[PDB]
Amino acid sequence: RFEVKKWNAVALWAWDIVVDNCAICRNHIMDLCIECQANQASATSEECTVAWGVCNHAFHFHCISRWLKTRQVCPLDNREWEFQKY
Amino acid sequence: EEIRCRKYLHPSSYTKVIHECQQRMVADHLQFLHAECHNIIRQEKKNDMANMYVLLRAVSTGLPHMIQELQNHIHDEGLRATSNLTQENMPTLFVESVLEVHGKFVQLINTVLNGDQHFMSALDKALTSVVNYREPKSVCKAPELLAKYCDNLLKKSAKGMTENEVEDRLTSFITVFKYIDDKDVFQKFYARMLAKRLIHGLSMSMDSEEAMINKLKQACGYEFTSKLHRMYTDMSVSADLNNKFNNFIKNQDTVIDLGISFQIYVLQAGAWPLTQAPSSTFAIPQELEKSVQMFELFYSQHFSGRKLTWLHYLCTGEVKMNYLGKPYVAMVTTYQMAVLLAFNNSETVSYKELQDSTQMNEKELTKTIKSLLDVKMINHDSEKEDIDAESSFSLNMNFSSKRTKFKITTSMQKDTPQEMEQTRSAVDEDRKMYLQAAIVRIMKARKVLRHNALIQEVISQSRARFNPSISMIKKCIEVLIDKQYIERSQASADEYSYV
Amino acid sequence: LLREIKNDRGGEDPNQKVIHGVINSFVHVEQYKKKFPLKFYQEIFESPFLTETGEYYKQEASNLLQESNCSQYMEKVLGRLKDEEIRCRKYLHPSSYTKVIHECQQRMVADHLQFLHAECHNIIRQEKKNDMANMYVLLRAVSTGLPHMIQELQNHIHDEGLRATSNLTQENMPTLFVESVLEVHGKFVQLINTVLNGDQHFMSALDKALTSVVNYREPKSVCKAPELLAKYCDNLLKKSAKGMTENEVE
Ligand SMILES: [Zn+2]
Ligand SMILES: [Zn+2]
Ligand SMILES: [Zn+2]
Repeated sequence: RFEVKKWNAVALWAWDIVVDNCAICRNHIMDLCIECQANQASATSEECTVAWGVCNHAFHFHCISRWLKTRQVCPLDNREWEFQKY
Repeated sequence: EEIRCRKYLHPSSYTKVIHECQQRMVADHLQFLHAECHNIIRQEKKNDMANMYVLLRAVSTGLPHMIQELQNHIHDEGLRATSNLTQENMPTLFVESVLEVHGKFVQLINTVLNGDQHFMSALDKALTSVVNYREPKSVCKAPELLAKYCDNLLKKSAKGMTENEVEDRLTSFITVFKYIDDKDVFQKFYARMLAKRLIHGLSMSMDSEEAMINKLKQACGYEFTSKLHRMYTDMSVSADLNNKFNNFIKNQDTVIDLGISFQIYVLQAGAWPLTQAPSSTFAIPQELEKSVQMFELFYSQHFSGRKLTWLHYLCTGEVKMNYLGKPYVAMVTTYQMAVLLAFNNSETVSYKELQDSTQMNEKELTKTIKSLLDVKMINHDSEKEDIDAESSFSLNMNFSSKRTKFKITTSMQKDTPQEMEQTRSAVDEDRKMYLQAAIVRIMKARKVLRHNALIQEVISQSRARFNPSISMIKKCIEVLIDKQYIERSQASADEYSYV
Repeated sequence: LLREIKNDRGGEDPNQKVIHGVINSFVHVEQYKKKFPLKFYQEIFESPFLTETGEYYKQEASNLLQESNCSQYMEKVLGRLKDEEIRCRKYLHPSSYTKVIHECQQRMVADHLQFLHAECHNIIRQEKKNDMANMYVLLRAVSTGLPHMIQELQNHIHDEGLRATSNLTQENMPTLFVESVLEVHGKFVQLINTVLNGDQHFMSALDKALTSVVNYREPKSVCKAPELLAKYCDNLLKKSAKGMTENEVE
């Protein structure tokens, strides 16, 4: 019986930023965040506010706040995240 | 004469006396010294040449002829030391042959020729054509030769030269690289050789590659090694990436079963020379299917907006061939790894049985069995052992080699001329890309130039990159005509204008 | 007459010598008129021609988007717009060269700015140099086509220079910071000069975008660039034995 153990693997990474799309939540920024995509009745469908920053990238407020728990760096550009608007 | 002049004349007359002295003994006899000036360099009479050099230094028109005579002789000396190079150890010989010529001539110019800059510049001009020994109606192999020479020393070797030995060897290698006139050709070739030294781990040491890259950056600026430095950065951080993903498995609610822990080598597609040349829709195994999705799901957690392109033609691994008297371990590429799952599924297998298994192209499918029939791991049960539409075979149990570990190595670390010609064409494509940039920018300055002035300065501007062909440049105007960017003048094709 | 032009646009070739003489006849009659020699040419032929080609290229543009994406729709538009540089040059009086070309753009690029600008963003972020030139010439003639690609290129450079000047190693921070911005400037000046004709309106976008990445102040801190460039000038003008010849320094 043949059994595979090692899988020495290479995968190229690139950029896939489609326009007006939540980069973390992998959907439109105007829609609900992936945390709010499930159990939509629990959410009020408003707290997914379009965040902004000096990096000039738009996400829902649940994205970066969840992201800030892991690292304090913007995902698209490897610099520290800020809030500039609402 | 000066000692005579010191004890008699005023100090203000010291220069005029000895200048008119040289005006009547080495300026009148300038042609007489020029007679054996060719002979005195060919014979390389050291002390005689210096006395000739000292007198010719004072002559306002006595040195440049001597500069040319040394330049031709160094050109004559350099060609002789590179013609008789053997075909076997050519990359080691060619670099050392230039260094032997360059080393003694630097030793010649610095010691007995008083280290004159023009004589040093004469060596730079003469040796530049020597190292670029382009045979007529052919291509210069020097960028590939320096690529091979750097790759030969950078691989781990059975001889195993010491770590400190490479650094002094590489320092002299930069001096040869300073005269190559085809730095872009070396860049693409070295990038591919850096790849085969990085994915397969076939490198002398990690810091040796960093030292080698940094020395290149000290020689051709930063934009020349930016892609290579990005390759080194990704290959170095990839150790932390696999540990970071291993934390993600422990960070999951449920345990996930898979093969060994991943050793993924995520590389930046923008700068790496790897390209999705094959278009085969190679399916991953069902055993391996959930393994990919877990890493893909993880990659969206710790990165964002990435959308990996899963390279497969450089993906390798192992498999346990549990059919023999004792367990065997073999390093296997993933193209030949997936077709082995057919053997575990059913010993009887045809060519069309693999069509609905891997969904790969017929050339890569042929290469998998071609890498299996020569190693006698499998046995082609058909009467004819060549390729055919049926291709009925099974597992050759006769393989009982004493080695407990053996790779299934394909033609990696070899240089097939098909992709090298593509890479050479890709270099020429990069040559065309930069040539158009200089042409419009030159037109962006004055908007009216003649053909000769436009041609000449692009050679000067791109001298540090390559030697652009005039026909190659003339194509770039035609493309900008087609793209309505440049406009030659109707009154004279010599002049050019703006669209 | 338009039926032999519509058929000419359909692939076949009628007698262009017959066609050109007939169209030139519409203006040669008024050669004795003192004022408006093309008045009969316009009110009888040009206005029906512009209306007919208005309803055909609007029909043709809508016929192309059904089975073609933006990467190949723009290729066919220059294919039609190159034929129009040839078609009217041998079928019409030369005074109507611009208006037929201008109206042709009004049905293929000017009426599909919503589709082009939607796909304008994805061209820049994937650096398709071959297909970016096709988008530039289409949007050059439209009075409002250029000022959207300017924003996309600026927001791409500002998103790219920040990538190259991020997570710098403290070992050689000044040299890494200066050479990162230089190559982002070096690459995109090459990209603008080659693909986007070296247009002046794009250099201002690149200049403004590089102003943001250099003056990208850290949170609750001050911009490190004016100090870093001072340390870069020190790192090469100093008496150092790490090569750095006089020609190299200058
Ligand atoms: Zn989101
Ligand atoms: Zn939400
Ligand atoms: Zn950002």
